[PDB]
Amino acid sequence: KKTFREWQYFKLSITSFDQDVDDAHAIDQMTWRQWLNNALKRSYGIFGEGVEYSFLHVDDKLAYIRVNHADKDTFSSSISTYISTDELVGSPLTVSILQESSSLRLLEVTDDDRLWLKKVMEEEEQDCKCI
Amino acid sequence: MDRTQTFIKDCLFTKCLEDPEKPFDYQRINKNSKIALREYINNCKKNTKKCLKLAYENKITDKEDLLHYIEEKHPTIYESLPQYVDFVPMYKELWINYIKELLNITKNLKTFNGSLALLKLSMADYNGALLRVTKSKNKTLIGLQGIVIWDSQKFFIMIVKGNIIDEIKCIPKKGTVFQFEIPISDDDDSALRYSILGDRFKYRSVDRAGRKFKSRRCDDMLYYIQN
Amino acid sequence: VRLKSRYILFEIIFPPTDTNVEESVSKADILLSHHRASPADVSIKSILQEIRRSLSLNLGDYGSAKCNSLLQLKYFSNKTSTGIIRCHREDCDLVIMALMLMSKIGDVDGLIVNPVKVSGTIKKIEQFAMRRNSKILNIIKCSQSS
Amino acid sequence: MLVDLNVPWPQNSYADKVTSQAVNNLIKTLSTLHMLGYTHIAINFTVNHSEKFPNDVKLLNPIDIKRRFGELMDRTGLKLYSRITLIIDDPSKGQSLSKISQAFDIVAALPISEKGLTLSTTNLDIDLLTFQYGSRLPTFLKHKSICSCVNRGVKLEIVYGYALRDVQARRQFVSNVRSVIRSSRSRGIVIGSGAMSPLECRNILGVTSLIKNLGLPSDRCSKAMGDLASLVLLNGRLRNKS
Amino acid sequence: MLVDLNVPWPQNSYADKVTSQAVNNLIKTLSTLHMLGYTHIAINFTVNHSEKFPNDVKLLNPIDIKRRFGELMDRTGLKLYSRITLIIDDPSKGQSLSKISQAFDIVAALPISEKGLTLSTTNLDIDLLTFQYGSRLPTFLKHKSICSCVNRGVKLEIVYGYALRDVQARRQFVSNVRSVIRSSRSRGIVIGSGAMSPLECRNILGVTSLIKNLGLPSDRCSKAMGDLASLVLLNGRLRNKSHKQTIVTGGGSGNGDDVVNDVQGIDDVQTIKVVKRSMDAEQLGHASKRHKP
RNA sequence: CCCGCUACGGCGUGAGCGUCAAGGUCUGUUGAGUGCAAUCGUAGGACGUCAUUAGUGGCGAACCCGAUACCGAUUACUGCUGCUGUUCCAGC
Repeated sequence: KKTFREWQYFKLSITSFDQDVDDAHAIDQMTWRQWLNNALKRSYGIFGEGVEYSFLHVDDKLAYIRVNHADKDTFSSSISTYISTDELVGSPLTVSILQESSSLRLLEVTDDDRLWLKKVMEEEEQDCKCI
Repeated sequence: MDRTQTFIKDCLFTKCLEDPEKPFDYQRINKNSKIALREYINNCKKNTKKCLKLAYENKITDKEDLLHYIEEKHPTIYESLPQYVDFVPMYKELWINYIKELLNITKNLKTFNGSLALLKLSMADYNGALLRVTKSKNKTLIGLQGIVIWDSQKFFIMIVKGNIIDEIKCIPKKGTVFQFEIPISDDDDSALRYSILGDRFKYRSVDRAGRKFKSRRCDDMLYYIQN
Repeated sequence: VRLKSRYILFEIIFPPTDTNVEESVSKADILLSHHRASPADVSIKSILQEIRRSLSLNLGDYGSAKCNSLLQLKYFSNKTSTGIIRCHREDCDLVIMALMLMSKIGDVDGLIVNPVKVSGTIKKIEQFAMRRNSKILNIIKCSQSS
Repeated sequence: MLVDLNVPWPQNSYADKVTSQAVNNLIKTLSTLHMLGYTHIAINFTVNHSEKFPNDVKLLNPIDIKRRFGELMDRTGLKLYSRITLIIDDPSKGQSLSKISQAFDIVAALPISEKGLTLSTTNLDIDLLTFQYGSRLPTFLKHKSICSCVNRGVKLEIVYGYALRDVQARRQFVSNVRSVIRSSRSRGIVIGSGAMSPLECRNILGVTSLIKNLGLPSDRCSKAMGDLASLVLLNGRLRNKS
Repeated sequence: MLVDLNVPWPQNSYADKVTSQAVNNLIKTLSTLHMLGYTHIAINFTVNHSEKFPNDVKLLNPIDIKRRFGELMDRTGLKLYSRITLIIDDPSKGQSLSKISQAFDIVAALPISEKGLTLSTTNLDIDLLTFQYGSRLPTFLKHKSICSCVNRGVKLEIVYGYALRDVQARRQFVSNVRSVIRSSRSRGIVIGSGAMSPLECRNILGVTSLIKNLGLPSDRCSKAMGDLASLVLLNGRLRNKSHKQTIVTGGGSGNGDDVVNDVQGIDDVQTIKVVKRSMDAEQLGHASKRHKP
């Protein structure tokens, strides 16, 4: 008579100073995955690299990352641990984790991608409730 | 047959039998000055309550008409009433001039020394001071100004006026912050404002003349950060 | 609250990697063939330096940071190849999984590590180890008498 | 008492003859399984779905538990069961289950395809589902295909012997196993040792710690390894006998 | 409200002179801590015990809150405190706490040895105990000693920015912090960011996750930044400006003036605070019966 | 000390008793009993409190861990209950 936690969202915002770098460099989608694998490879080993995370609603130095519940802090301690260095950017960057929620309800802009992600989640929640 | 015997271990033994059971005229007043002071501060509160009752019977909101009404119709009741209009100049001028003499507050302010001044305030008595409850654990104690008639150990005694209220006001010191203004002789240019905390000192003024105050754990001061 | 640490008993077992020579099928004979001997360059500091390198390359840095707070080898002797590792009660899972992934020593390869007994005190682990070795002597004596 | 049900047979095709070294290596690794202390051993054999099944009765199983392992069954004090994993990708050259289930005991499958997972959950009365933990994940695991299959009775299997093969394969192993754990709802997880050499066998204390740190609780892991393993053994045994 | 009370100053000895690049770097990292969000910053400065302390009054502090940070404050809207961590190892001849304490706001210590750690908790009037997380713990932290020190006052301080320096230092950092949390009984834990650059700054929810992964709970972490952080500020702030938590020169207004919050409205020349005539004994009664304010 | 051999004190067995000595032992240890110091992990259901955008989510705390047992006193914290004192607000 309960609800099993599927995963948890994580709201990241790459705070980048030295405004010349913020205007010149533009992080593409593969750089996100490479830097997150490098961050999980520096402070953690193989098991910390094998944390399941996918990319959702990527904006200009803005990311939503879904990570399973039983390793939530295992993600969120490492993101505030590793510092970016020697990966196509001359200066290191800082990371601000803005908010965490396990109930799908966040309000960023009035954009329409969030409603599509909510419909994709409800199509799985109906299969969880029925089957 | 369980280990937890309720009736046996307490009600039926001889050691815990004492525990509750599991089925269950002028000379006599001033003999001591403290007890006479207690009788005076009780009589002032009783006379203030009688003054509030006679003020509702008067149905006049003005206090200057109320005092003359009590003088006309209630002579014995008027005899123990305080006089705040008399109380302000007989206390404030002496207190301000004593602090201007003691802390060496003169026209030359650029030779001041703060640490010795705070040590003198730790050595000076607060009997006769105007003091204001600025922060407190209770939300109703704040906003009260009053002049000291007596210093207690852990409470504080002031007097304040309302529209018609002239009650002796006792305020706890454990968890309150007090402040007092020290004026300078120039008009509207500069003045000082100092603060004390009544929870920090919890002794008599007799002990306060001798005690050298030391550090405390100061964990219960979260209210001063909270409000 | 005191130092609630957990001790872990481990034993080094050498599997008989030899496909060209035939094998005998018995209980105490295969106990003899697995519990043979430890090699020459095996000490406390060598096993600690190997397990810290396995902790680094397998579990990482912050996992090694949580593990290496009270990570010591309290008792070990190369004549019997049994060792006792002190650890925290929370990271006992991490220490046992690090003992599992021990692949090879830098000098001698071809070996497995068996974590056998875990408890919060070393005095009961020694008492269980003496009884387990007594059972090993019983099996050896039963196969030796007949 | 423990059940280890994923030991491979060193042969892939019926045309290849098993050498004398492979049989001795299998005796070595099964003696290594009994050395740490196990009770049940169910050795596995791999076939492809594109392979043409033989039309025989007493020749479907090139394992021969009775003539080779029948001596070690009496000497060592254990027993063997025969099982088949099915490497199925496409629905072609197949749909035969009434003959392969009678000879062997436990019927498993290896889907690597998106439609293969659907045809495995739909029209295969099998015991266990195995995924390739060595190679990459096929498309994406969902709750829709797993919850309809676990509630039927088919269990999901994790191979802790495939982790001790390479260094690079360990990352894909953890990524597959944690996906199986988050999709499985921590109920139908049976684990087995896929060791080909005696240098890759571990004991219950390390493997329980492995599956505990990968994401399965200690109640579900030990409860699975006893009850669900010995229940699917009797499932295969009653599909044989009844 | 959030307090970050271990920002280091780029100087170790009084003979060295700070260049303008480090000052601009500190301005940029204060703008960084103002950008995402924080409330209080107490910048730290390090001296040794065997150094030669200067016999000055207005030259003990190379902090200069008034001339440069007073200009940064108007565009920032925050405040800075100056504090000293005492690197004491042996009971040498150097003892000048009566000037170094009264010059600065918060007094801390950095012990290395056995007896120094005892005499710091016993006799030395400090506010916080910082340990060298970069190096090894000296011998052992006992329960009843640290517990009695927390009951006396002084709490322990964890520097999560020191793990962001090197790779090898993280293991020694966690091995120190777990022992500190175990032996401190989770009472006296104040956390701070020892970053020398804005490139090592974090948000509240990441530091909370770090404290989660170290071993201390989450509600107790935010309570340590709300309750425990701002009280040990007030301890040193009342000890050094006022008497020994007895009589304060700080104006108690409604919600704007405080000893912690109103630093600029107090004349930091000697003690005083110039306040206009807000208290009139002539015609002011109860607060709810007034009409002029 | 009783039995058999031998006879100057002697010898062999009773799974016998009494005295004396020995840092040889004391899990001879307790409806918990460790002593390089165990007192666990997870899942489901029942109850209580608090916050909700559809109905669920979080929490069951803090102090402290004995070392043979018991009782009385003191000290650290939460909740309930009675009394006392203070402040604020009115019914006439």
